Amino acid sequence: MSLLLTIAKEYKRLCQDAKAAQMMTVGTVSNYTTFKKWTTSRKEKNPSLRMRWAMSSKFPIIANKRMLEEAQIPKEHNNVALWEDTEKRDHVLASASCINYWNFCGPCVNNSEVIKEVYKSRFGRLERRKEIMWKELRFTLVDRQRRRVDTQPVEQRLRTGEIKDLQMWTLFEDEAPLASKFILDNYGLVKEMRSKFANKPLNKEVVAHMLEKQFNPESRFLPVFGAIRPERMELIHALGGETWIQEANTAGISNVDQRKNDIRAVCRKVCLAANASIMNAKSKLVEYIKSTSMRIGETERKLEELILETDDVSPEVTLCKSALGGQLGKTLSFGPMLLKKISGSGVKVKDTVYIQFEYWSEQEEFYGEYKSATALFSRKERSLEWITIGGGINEDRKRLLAMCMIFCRDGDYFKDAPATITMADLSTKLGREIPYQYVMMNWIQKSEDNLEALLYSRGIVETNPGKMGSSMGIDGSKRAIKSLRAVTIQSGKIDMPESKEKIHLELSDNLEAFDSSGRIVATILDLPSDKKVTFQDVSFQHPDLAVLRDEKTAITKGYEALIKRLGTGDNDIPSLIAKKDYLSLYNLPEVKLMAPLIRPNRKGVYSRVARKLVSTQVTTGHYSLHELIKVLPFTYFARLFFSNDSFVEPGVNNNVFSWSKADSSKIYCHGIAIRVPLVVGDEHMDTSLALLEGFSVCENDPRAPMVTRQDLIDVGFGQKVRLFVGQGSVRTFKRTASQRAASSDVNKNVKKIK
Amino acid sequence: TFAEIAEAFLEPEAVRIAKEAVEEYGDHERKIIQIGIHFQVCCMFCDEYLSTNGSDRFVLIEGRKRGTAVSLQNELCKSYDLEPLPFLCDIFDREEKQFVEIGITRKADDSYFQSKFGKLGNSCKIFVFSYDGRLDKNCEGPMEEQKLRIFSFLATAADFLRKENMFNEIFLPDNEETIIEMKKGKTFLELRDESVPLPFQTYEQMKDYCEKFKGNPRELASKVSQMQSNIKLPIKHYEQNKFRQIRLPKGPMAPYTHKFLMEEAWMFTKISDPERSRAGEILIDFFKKGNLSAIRPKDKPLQGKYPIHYKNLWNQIKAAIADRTMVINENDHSEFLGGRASKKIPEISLTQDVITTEGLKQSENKLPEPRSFPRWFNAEWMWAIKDSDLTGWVPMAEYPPADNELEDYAEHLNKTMEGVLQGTNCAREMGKCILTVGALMTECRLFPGKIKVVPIYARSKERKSMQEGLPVPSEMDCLFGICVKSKSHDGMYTIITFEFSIREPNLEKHQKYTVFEAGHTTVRMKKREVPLYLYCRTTALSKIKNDWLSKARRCFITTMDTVETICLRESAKAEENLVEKTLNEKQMWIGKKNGELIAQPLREALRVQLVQQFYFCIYNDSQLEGFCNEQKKILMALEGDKKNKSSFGFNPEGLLEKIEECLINNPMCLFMAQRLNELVIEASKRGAKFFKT
Amino acid sequence: GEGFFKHCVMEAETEILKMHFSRLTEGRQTYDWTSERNMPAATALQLTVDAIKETEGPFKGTTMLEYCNKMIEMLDWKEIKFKKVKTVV
Amino acid sequence: IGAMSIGEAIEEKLLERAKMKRDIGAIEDSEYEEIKDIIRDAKKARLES
Amino acid sequence: NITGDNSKWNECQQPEAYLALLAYITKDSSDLMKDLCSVAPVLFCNKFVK
Repeated sequence: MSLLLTIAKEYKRLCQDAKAAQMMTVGTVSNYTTFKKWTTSRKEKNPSLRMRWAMSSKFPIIANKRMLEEAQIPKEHNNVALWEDTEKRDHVLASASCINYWNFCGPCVNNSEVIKEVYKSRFGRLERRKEIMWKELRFTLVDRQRRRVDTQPVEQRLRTGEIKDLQMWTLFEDEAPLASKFILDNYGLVKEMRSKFANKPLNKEVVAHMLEKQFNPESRFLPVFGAIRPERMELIHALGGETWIQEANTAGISNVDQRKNDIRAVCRKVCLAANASIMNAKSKLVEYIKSTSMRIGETERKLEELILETDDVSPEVTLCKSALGGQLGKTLSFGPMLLKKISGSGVKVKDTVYIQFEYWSEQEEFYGEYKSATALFSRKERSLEWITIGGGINEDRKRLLAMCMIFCRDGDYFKDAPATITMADLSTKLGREIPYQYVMMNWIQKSEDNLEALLYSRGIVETNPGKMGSSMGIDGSKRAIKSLRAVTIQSGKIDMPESKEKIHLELSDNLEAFDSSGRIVATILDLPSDKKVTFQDVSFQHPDLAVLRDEKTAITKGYEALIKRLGTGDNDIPSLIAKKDYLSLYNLPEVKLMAPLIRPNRKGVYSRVARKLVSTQVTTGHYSLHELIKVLPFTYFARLFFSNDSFVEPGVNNNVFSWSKADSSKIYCHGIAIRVPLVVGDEHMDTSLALLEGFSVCENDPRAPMVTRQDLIDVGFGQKVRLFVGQGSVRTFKRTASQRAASSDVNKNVKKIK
Repeated sequence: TFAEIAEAFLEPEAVRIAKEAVEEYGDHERKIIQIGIHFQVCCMFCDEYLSTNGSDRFVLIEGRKRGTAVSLQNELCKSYDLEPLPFLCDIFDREEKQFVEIGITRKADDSYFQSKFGKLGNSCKIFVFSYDGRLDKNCEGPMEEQKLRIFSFLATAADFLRKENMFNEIFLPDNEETIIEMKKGKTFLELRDESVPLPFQTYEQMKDYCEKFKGNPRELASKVSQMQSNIKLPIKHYEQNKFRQIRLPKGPMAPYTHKFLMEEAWMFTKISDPERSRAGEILIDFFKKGNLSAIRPKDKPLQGKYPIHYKNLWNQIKAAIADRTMVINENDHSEFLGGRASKKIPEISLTQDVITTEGLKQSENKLPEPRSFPRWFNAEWMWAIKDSDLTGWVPMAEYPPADNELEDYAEHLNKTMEGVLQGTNCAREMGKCILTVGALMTECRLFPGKIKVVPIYARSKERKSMQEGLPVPSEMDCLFGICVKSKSHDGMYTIITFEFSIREPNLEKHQKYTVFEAGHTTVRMKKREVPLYLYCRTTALSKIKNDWLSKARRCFITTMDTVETICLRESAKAEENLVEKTLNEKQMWIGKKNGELIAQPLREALRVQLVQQFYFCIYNDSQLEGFCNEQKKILMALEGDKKNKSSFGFNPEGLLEKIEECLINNPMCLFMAQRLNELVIEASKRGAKFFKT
Repeated sequence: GEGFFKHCVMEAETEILKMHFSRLTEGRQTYDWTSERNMPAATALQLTVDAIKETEGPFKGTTMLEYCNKMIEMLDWKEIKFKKVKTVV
Repeated sequence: IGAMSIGEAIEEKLLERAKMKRDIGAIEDSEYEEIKDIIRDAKKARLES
Repeated sequence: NITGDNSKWNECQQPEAYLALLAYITKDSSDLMKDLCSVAPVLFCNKFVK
């Protein structure tokens, strides 16, 4: 009680000091960030020495008085002094040993469960080590010197600006800005985190700092030995280095590593959807992106915020990103191959040669990344000048060689003409002529002798002495009896370059991205995988994949009408629940849309028990807000509710209706929908403050009472109210219809203007 | 990266219009974000709403090209016949049938509204929004929803602009977009207008020559002329292969720079009690009850510089020890520190004593006298190499729990290496260094500006593997001598060392030391008492030196890496556990005897490296630092010649001059030089790309 | 490239224009000219600014640009006031 | 962050917390008024500068 | 190959040149930051040493 007084009295004392008063008044609050920075704690000249000097004295350490006064005796067991009344700060000085005593004999119970899930980051990184096997040997290992690979991977990894929002929300409500983008979309993780942390007020500053690290993969530039899974990264040191090796590792990994790959396969299909119709590629893929909803192991998350903010850049993922405003440069994709550009420059030039063609005339040096095989190439004037291969497996080296020769594009490119004109020439996609590099590429991907053909197209020579280890056989061996020209293997791997860069530009109408004013990064279609397997994945809106039955679309859309259209204002569910009037709710016109799909036999018999439950829940503190939606539609007329021969029981989550626990979301077969502001469900206690918001900012004119956030629930609809926001600024809102058309509003006008 | 910023908070496609507009409409890279707001602000205001008819309620004009927007504003002159609004508005309503233009300002609304209102009057529906929620408008407001939605966007945008702290840049034309120039102070402009290098004096002309620069290939000729004038040395290694061997200074033999004596130093054994020894300061107090109290030197010393002072002090120490280990002196301290102060004179009054030159006024600074190569050092190394009877000195912690795969290897290697190196005399000296310098390091905090008696001790446990059940391996601490603290000058402490010894002193190396004849001490063995000498000296200890000499353990590690790496590099070739084999079988060249090159196994030639690293810790002078950091170049050139790489060095005389230059009075530094000579020699004998005199 | 410098500059402009002058406190020791001594950048800046405040009124720049503009404005200042310590017996 | 002075935010936040603690929590009314009094009495001394 | 170390690296280089180089780099970028680039060197072209 005085805790809040003494602070005010302190404020009084401080604003009386005119010097402090002015600096407190002038300028923004941001100034704090500066004012803190005008304090270094102490001199940092001799670190170890200073500490050895520090601990040498018996009573130097600063400590907390009040708590030790409250809980335990300040005096000692062996008659060596521990405590005094001597002092500038409120913290009184004490000996080092005391700390060890309270650890021993202090009275405390039941903290064990509270700890671990605070540092699930660290504790998990422990847990993972338990589950592995071991083996030991030696070798002159050739490690892969530079990979910018995620280390310390955790599920639901995200960017630094957004995680800060989470940090803010989960820390404390009182001083938090109403940040929409992250909260609306990624709510659910919000619930979980906020729930486990907000209830027990402990270590407020610390927890926040450790959560920042909890979702940050430390993507450092490190030397790896072929085990490229982000789990093995954490503990590479024990696993190896240049002369060490360990075994039985791949097994115990977190659920993330595969879940990324899944998203690649999602993006694959989402790109095929836009491939299917070449009326437009720009306006349609974006729809498939923003519509699609992902389900992570423990959270529902949008596809957009995964794609935009994923770490790993695959050929697909590049294309997925290109639709959105997501800058992820330094990546070059070509078919299955990955490339990086290190040297030189030159212009795109047109050259017709007998089998139009785009050729580059740069003295350019680039790095080749293929499965189990790395290499270094340099092209000059449309032909490979210098080449070296640092691969593992013989095949994959050959694949490298070929793939890079394609991109290289010699005169022998044209000479090989088995078929092509019959099939590979014209792609069967609304009569579209597919680009030429990719044509020969696909011609080589076709069969086994097609690889042999161009492999033989290069100059072949019996290599010299001084090139036996270096020479490359046609079959991929190091024998050097016969070998390819302008090429040498290296006994060991090749290092990968890295650049801290961001580049982004719009995409062309055929899934091409002329980023950095050219460069052909997009590769159109990497892999023609004609497959449709999914697990726990959501899709929506004329998706061109038939998962929607007539009877199920009727039910689902019938529900969606009700769920979605409600809560904006008066004569919608929220006001009706707030009034305690449940008749208007029965007579709702969106229920009349749902009426004719119920089984006629028991229509009244259902409506009976439906009208019962809804009425019994009218009393506050007992109603389940999810159930009401499930139960409502049958109430219109005068356990198993057959809606066109399919049942919907109260509770008992099923195919038609999934009542999810502890988070606002609900599944209808292979589909998901939810509403955010109209929530006061008894299970949503922790985020009753967060969830209730479908408000928006108007004007500051009225004399609206300064209500606390918890008081915001009571003020009804059309009510202009005043509130403290974030770290300072105070604004005014009302109960308003949900923010709408963030992207489209612009996009359509932008389309109209041309 | 403005795009980066804009596209992060704004809508992806909305930025493109800004980016495009900025190329033609204006020419300022930052402003994309300013207009980026304005544009988006409009679109939301005019799209969702449609008129009662099939046509839309509003039509957008701003985002279109400025040139197109003109001709689109000229339509209104055809449609409604109102005066050519010389100013191009943003939007046209069809339900309200009027001109609409939107403004967005940071400050209190009036400030900006009055401007735009001044521009067009009541002619258009002018709506001016503030990010904070402040509102200003013409007569009527937009519809209740779009207000709500626009302000919500603006408010959130604002917070994003405050998080990145972009504020005074964002203001609107009449206010601050005009004043974007860098402030031009006449002082600065002058300073600049005479800071230029060229014959050109004004900046503008230098600017012009810079901006309009196109450099032709005359730099070839400039570079050849530069080359002729250069006469740059195109050097070869076969020609200068001699390197004139290595130059070495001539004069008096270098002295014992180390703060403590090693080889000759003498021990006094004491079986330690955990509760008596814990103090470490009381160690001596419990020693004195033994024989120590008996020893007293004569007034007449061998090879002494200041006998009577040290002799007195000894008695003051001994006298102190009985009562309490602190010297009760106010005046003797000040002398003993001095053995001095220099009284100061103000410049102001000195002017008269320059005019009248008295006290003989002058200015001089002094240099250190060069010394010659030491002989003893070899013997010191040879003694520091061999195993002492006492087992282990440096307190090493326990070993951790281990997994079979790596921990076994590490734990094993460590246990063996420690096991070898703990027995050595080298380790002894490390131990005493650590324990004593540690003891002083405490005393500096405990009693500053005070005179304290600190012992020179080391802790060791004797190990007995006679295969019998003995009482125990003997647990103890032994003493080397007594030390005296004197706090002076923060800065460097002055220290006074008194060590016991059983060996006859040598004037050539102990020149700094002052020796006494102390008495006689008993030494014995069975399968005789020798005279005792007391060595005394004074030295300077920097806090830094205290710190780095107290952590002497480090030397182990630098050895370890170096040792281990060899075994791994070896074993890794054969893909087998060759650590244990390599350690015992791999032969390292250690020394020379009877003119023949000798080598030992890596487990015993380890000791060498450890000694070397310990000496590197002890004998570290700025001389040595330079010595090594120019020495590397010799080694690289050497290994160049080894693997027949046909090296070269541009000014070897100049290198050897820098090597010579850093060789002053540092026993180690010199030793290493003289050894590098013999290296160069024996190397030249193996493979000839060097000289022998 | 051909816009190599243009681009590299753009990035710089961007990073700097953003920057709060407080970030200037991060770094090595620098010369405080108030007391004419070497200091940890933070404190030196504190004094630097505080002196400006006491001379000509509190600084409201909150940015590197306006800081620099003030810096250049101080050269033409014929007079400047300091926080200087003088002990009297 | 936000377009406010440090003191202005401090005052209003203290009022908000005082209200929060008074309305539902365990603190007296006359004490809340005593807090308000301290706040306003601080605002004077803040204004004078 | 050659290992190259340089002596008196800092004593050789001159802010006078850097001014010109900065003026060459800032040629096209902006007349609002060019003047903010050219300022840094002149303080070293006119520097005082304690």
